[PDB]
Amino acid sequence: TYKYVNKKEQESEVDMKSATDNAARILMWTELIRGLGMTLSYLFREPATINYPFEKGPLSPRFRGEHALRRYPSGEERCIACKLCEAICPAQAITIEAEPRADGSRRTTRYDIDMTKCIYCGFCQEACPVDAIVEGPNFEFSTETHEELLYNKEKLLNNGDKWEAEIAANIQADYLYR
Amino acid sequence: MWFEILPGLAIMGVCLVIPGVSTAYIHKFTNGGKEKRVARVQYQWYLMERDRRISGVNRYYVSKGLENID
Amino acid sequence: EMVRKCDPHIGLLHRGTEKLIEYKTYLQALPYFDRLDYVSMMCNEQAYSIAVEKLLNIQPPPRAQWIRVLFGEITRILNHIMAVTTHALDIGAMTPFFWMFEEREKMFEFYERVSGARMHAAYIRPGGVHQDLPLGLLDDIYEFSKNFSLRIDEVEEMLTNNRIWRNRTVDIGVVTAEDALNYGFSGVMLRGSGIQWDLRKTQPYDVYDQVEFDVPIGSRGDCYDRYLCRVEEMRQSLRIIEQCLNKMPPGEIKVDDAKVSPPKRAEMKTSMESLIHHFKLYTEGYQVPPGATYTAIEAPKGEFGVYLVSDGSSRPYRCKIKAPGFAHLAGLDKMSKGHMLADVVAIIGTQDIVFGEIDR
Amino acid sequence: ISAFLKNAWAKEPVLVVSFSVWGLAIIMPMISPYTKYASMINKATPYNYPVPVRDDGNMPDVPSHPQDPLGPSLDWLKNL
Amino acid sequence: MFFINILTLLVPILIAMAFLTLVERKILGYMQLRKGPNIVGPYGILQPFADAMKLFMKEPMRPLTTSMSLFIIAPTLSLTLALSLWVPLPMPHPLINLNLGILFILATSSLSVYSILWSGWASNSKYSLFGALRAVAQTISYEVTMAIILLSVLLMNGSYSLQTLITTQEHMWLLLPAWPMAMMWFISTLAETNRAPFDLTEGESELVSGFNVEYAAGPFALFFMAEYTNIILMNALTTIIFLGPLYYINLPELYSTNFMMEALLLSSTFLWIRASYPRFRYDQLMHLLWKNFLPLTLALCMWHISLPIFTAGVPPYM
Amino acid sequence: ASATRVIQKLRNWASGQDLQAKLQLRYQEIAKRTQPPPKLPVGPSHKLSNNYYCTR
Amino acid sequence: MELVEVLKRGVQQVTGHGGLRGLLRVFFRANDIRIGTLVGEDKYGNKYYEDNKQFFGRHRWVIYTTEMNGKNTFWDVDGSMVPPEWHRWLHCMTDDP
Amino acid sequence: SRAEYVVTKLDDLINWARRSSLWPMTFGLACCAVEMMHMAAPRYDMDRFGVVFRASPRQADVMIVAGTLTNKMAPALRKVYDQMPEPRYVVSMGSCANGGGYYHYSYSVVRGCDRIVPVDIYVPGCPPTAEALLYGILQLQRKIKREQKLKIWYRR
Amino acid sequence: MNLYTVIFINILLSLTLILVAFWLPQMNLYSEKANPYECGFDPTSSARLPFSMKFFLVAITFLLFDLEIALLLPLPWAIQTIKTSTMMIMAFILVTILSLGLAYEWTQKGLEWTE
Ligand SMILES: CCCCCCCCCCCCCCCCCC(=O)OC[C@H](COP(=O)(O)OCCN)OC(=O)CCCCCCCCCCCCCCCCC
Ligand SMILES: CS(=O)(=O)C1CCN(c2cccc(Cn3cc(-c4nc(-c5ccc(OC(F)(F)F)cc5)no4)ccc3=O)c2)CC1
Ligand code: SF4
Ligand code: SF4
Ligand code: SF4
Repeated sequence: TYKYVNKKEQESEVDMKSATDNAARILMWTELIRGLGMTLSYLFREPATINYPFEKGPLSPRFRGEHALRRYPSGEERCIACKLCEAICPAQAITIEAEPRADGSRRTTRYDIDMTKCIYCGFCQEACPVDAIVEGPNFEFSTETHEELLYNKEKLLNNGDKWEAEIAANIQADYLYR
Repeated sequence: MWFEILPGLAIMGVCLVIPGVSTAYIHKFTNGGKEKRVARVQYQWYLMERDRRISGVNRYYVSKGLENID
Repeated sequence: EMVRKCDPHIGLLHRGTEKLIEYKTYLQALPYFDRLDYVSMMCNEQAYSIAVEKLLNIQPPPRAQWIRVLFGEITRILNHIMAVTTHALDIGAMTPFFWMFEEREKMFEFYERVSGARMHAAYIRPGGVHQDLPLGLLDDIYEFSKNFSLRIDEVEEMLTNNRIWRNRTVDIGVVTAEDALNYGFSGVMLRGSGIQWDLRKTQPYDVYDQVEFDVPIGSRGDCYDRYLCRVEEMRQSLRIIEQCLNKMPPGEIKVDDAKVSPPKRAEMKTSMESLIHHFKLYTEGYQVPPGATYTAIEAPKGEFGVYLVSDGSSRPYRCKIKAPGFAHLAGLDKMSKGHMLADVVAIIGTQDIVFGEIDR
Repeated sequence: ISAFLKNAWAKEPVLVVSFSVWGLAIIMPMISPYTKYASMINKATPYNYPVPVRDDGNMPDVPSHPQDPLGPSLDWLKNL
Repeated sequence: MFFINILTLLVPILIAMAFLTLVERKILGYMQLRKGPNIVGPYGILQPFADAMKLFMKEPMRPLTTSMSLFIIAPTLSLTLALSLWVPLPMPHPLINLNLGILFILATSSLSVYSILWSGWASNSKYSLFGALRAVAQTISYEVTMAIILLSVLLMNGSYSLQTLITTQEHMWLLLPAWPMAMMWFISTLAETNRAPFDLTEGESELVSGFNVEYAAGPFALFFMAEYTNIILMNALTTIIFLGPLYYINLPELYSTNFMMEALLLSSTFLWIRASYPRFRYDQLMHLLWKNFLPLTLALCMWHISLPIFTAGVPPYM
Repeated sequence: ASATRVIQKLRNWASGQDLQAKLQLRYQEIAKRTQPPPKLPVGPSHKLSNNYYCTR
Repeated sequence: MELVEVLKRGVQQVTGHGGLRGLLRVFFRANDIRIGTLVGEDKYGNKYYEDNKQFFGRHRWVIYTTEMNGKNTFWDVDGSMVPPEWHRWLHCMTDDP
Repeated sequence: SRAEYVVTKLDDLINWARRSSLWPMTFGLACCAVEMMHMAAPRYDMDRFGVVFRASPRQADVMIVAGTLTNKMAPALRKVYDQMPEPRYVVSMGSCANGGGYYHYSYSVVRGCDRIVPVDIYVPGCPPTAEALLYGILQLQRKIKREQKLKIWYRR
Repeated sequence: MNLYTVIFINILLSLTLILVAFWLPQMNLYSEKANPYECGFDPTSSARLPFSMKFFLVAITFLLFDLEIALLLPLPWAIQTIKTSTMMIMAFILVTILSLGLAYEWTQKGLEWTE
């Protein structure tokens, strides 16, 4: 179906009352007074402004911000160098080099992420079959230097050791929806 | 809320009141507790020069009454 | 200040998307369609997904389709907000921007809840959506939709019956229907001129044809009739969201074919076939049978289409994006004839121009 | 013609008002009984000195003193 | 003593310009559902000083294409005149009693346009020239109606002096007999200041900044403060002419108080209007002032020429 | 809601609408941030009989 | 009437922050003085408050401490001074402190 | 009354001004401009901090590179920056501006705005949450808090 | 003398501001900064070329209307005259002829801009 927005106008019938009403509208600026009234109403409303950085904007567990490599509760690393994360990373931001750890386990030596290439898409944490790489909630990690934004294994491991209390709970919340 | 605006309005109101009160009080202080005489036409200026002259000191606002005619 | 020629020099935001895509897989290429038109994201994801599904010969499930329509209309509202308010700003009115971006933020919250991102949610995917709705989201969408009409009314009160807005958007940027068809316009740039055309009623692409709504049509092909068309399309998007909320079916969200849509985590971690399929979909991808489509949808800007050529591989051989705004901007020199600078600003605005899709 | 005046009062009331006020400005002076008083007032003002005349002894209509009841009175202006 | 009076008239006007920028921002914010400056100081009473200090600490620009002489003179003149228009104002007693004060106002205002003209021409940039020509059009549009409105009002005051309006309104505002003229004068003062909906001289949506586009921190600050001072000036003019504060010779302080209240109201109305409306096209401004305001203005000038005659209400010459 | 029966009247008259019933702010009329756990369903191709991928 | 109650609320706000010294502390390092319940205090000194009668974005907030790992944070505060325990809460990802 | 103490306080004042009044420039290239807007919106009121978008570079103090920087646009960006008057700061917003991002390996993208202009602060994200861009603005505020220019002049 | 005093005080205030704006701050001048601004790219020409004017007729008319205003301004004094009928008639004739000229211009499309 369809409707008209500016064809409503029908044949012209005009009286003295209609003419006088249009004249008052044209001479006393009726329609503009109404915009003035709207802006006035907004002045006496509560502003939606939050007091950052004290009170902050809402978020959800699914928020995908800063990356971190997690561990099993034993302290062992979850990554096994399967390389799905870098195989799908559509920005080619991940870089991995694996090697048999002295104990024989399959682990990484290099795990680098150019956070100037990451598009923060989440494909790596939905590809990881061991829930090792995640995209944490932290977004307040700006820097004064480009180099600081080229994370390696130690940086991501430290982030994981810093946010686990939050990452784990957000996972526990969201992992049934996946 | 909207009442967070009254500080600036009050400041600017004080600042806009100051000029007139200042001008009035200064005119009174400088013209002998009187409003500064207005000279819109030459007659008023003539009157003021007359007053200036008759006043012992050349100042138009030193009014000389009946104490100075005998 | 009278304009005698407009020579738009696009390309300051060309990035080589259509080539990188050739160098990517399909999933690995999906986010480009979010990054193309960055105010109507879900619609681009939807077009891409529909094309890939056509080439795969699969059907997304009902719930996923209803969610796609829900968020498509939410994006229509987002984009019409942005269009109208930037139009006004570039014309002088500044408050509607601030009034409606507070609502844009709530809809970004919807995005973030369902995807994790406020703006570029790679949520719509070939086969459906990545992840089901979280409990308590439809209620919030209802609480937002039951009030949005009031904000549309406030804006209209500021603009519609205002003689200044009219003097700026009336008899301005006029387009005849035949010239529009020829120049290749689509959407509001076509309806404001009086053409009955909508790819949601003609050539429907989802549960559209199960949801009732009216198409707003203009008579004078001017910036005013297009602005009205956009407002009324927002209202009709509310009408559609009401139905999508009340009738949303139970079921799964992504095709139950684990050679296209990856399997759930709990099944990957206990089933061998599902683990294999996950591994392969996330490293290699899914092979798409050869062929070529041109799928188009009614994006809030107009007809957004993708011509997708496939070999028997996991990567596209060619993927061109047909952007509504290319031809709309090509028509600027014509629509600007006999007008001034400020009128040219108004005309740039009434086309709802975004350059991520024009230059891409 | 009434329909023309009406559609103008609806469409272009500014010119209607302009012509109406033009006509009223041109007419009302011909109408009012307080029009004669403008010149009488502007004449009553003593912007100059009322130079006196020499008493030739043949000016009965002329006064010898301001408060002598002779000459133009301003009562019509004291209660107007 | 006179220099102290100069100070008591000048420094408060500049402080009021600063806090007017403040009130502008905060009012527009609350209308736009936001707060406005509250961080820099208590509720933001230091943002203007921050802005000004920061500007007068920045590198100014001496471009290669500019006529530096006019480029530097124009802001000087703008500020000078913005501050000089405040001297003949009775609040209720002026610093300089002029018989032809209205004409002083008119001439100084019509002169403040040459700051914009010469700035935009000197800058030697296309957007600057566009702003200058738009100012030309704006003046050509409003200056005709300004003087006729003002004459029609003064034909019941009896003179061009600003201090006889006080005795004229001693009993009743001049808004009742002249509210049409008051409306037209309000919009024309809205235009005289290049203020929304007539912010065409610096229209950011068509001309990045207009005549300011090449100007930098210090001179730009001069231009800006001149604008926000002329705003208050024209509000004071409206509220001395058409609105009448209470004048009791033993109580001029009440006069200043009510004058200030009304001026604040009119300025807040200017800000309200900036927030509420889109921007004109500079041909439509001409069409307005020459097709709706000038005919009516002439009709009302004739009406107010006749009214003192068929009413015997001719005003006095002092 | 913090308004006080007078500002409300004023702004409802100025706007011409009953705003207090439709607010731009969210006061506890929203779903919580801590929901219970879900139990998602499964699609049709989760059977153990007459499910051969050569058919579907 | 109504003005009396709003003024009493304002007086509670002014007086309900320690004394004058604490009132000024909060007003000048947080730019807001509204009062709310206390939920907890982390080992770093950051206090977390709650007032559900305010609207969504404003019903939870923080008062960053003055010292955190040797940095004088009386004036120079940032959102990165919030540990994760309270991040998930403050950002309304959980209803559970 | 040591001149060094006086100079430290004067520099505190200088930085306070240049910091509490940061007028950026209306320079938005791609998606990230939307989050810039949203940071101008009620929830995050910029002017609340003293931030004001001026459209002329000759009046601006900082420029936020809010999106992808192509080779056809880099000359204009460098020109605008050059035309901004010292003191002038720069903020890279997003992953496109920092290192090209999702288009790093393209033939028409500069792999970082830091190649064309010098950058003070990098805001990561695609797009960065407006809250994050605000965090970056305040990080810049603090960096300005730590300029210590007049102390250097006095030590010379 | 006092008017001279005030106006010169304002001159000096403005000039002091400009001096301390041009000599206080640190500068770093170079051509790419001091060059004209044309939205990021280089000007294709000079801004000192003919910028056609489409309201030239309206400006010419504005001159004559300014003169008519100059002739209307002495009314506050002309109303203090004994010959009131003459002043009334002359003012009415003046304003009417002004309006008639404006109407002729309007009709002949002078107030409309060349396109
Ligand atoms: C016996 C009686 C004898 C006396 C004779 C007089 C009799 C009374 C006559 C009354 C006449 C009404 C007053 C005249 C003023 C209004 C003039 C006018 O109507 O102009 C209308 C003009 C055109 O409007 P438009 O809709 O485009 O129509 C175009 C024509 N087809 O559009 C406009 O001009 C208005 C648009 C301006 C927009 C700018 C923003 C306006 C802001 C509004 C603020 C209002 C606050 C007023 C404050 C005043 C306090 C001083
Ligand atoms: C989207 S919006 O609708 O929100 C939009 C509305 C408009 N808006 C706005 C309004 C007012 C001012 C500004 C900041 N601003 C300030 C100056 C400038 N100010 C002074 C100055 C000199 C002396 C002063 O006094 C003393 F220092 F004491 F002498 C005080 C000040 N010089 O330059 C120049 C340019 C500028 O943008 C911004 C916010 C945004
Ligand atoms: S979120 Fe996406 S772009 Fe970022 S590292 Fe993971 S896979 Fe790569
Ligand atoms: S997907 Fe997970 S386990 Fe595999 S390489 Fe990446 S981080 Fe390691
Ligand atoms: S970083 Fe992401 S959001 Fe920002 S401009 Fe690039 S693609 Fe768009």
